Amino acid sequence: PQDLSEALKEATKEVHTQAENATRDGFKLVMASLYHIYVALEEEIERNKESPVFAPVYFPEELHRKAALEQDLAFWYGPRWQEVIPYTPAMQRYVKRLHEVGRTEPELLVAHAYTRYLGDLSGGQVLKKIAQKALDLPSSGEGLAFFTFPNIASATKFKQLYRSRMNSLEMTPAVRQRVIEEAKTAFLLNIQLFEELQELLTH
Repeated sequence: PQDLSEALKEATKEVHTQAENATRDGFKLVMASLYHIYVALEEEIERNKESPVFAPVYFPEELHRKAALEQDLAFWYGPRWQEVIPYTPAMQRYVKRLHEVGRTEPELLVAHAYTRYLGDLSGGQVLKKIAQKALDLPSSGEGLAFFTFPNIASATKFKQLYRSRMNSLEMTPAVRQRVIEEAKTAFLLNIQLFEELQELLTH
């Protein structure tokens, strides 16, 4: 395909089927996981927000997710969530890779921003309404903030604008190859993450 956007989609297809291997305690694990991941991702994004290899996909208001995961994590783990939430080896690895890329090879940062943001944006509605029912919650209205990007009205419109920005990114054939491989790496990290949360909730 032409677009780096189209190339990413294709690559993340033959890899978007794996791991169909996997309750409350589980949702709380995926929420805590996502928090540690977004803290590192968003930290690295800020550090590289003005560089030409990332500036085009810098959308701070539309996509930041740390604050929402914070509201949610306060509801799931309580007022002292920051002390109690877990931080496992698989979470640690995703976080380190995130830091390595942001520090050493920022041109690949777009790979992780895409996997995370566009993945969570279009998959949310599904991953939400679904697991939530099997969750049964009160009438309070907290805990699911992560699934709503308030500053985005049209998911469809935003994705189009986001993909076009990725396509505006000036890169070479070689760099394009690492961006795609890096996208594949992010899927592995996510896959292994769920794998570890499984060998955890079943022991």
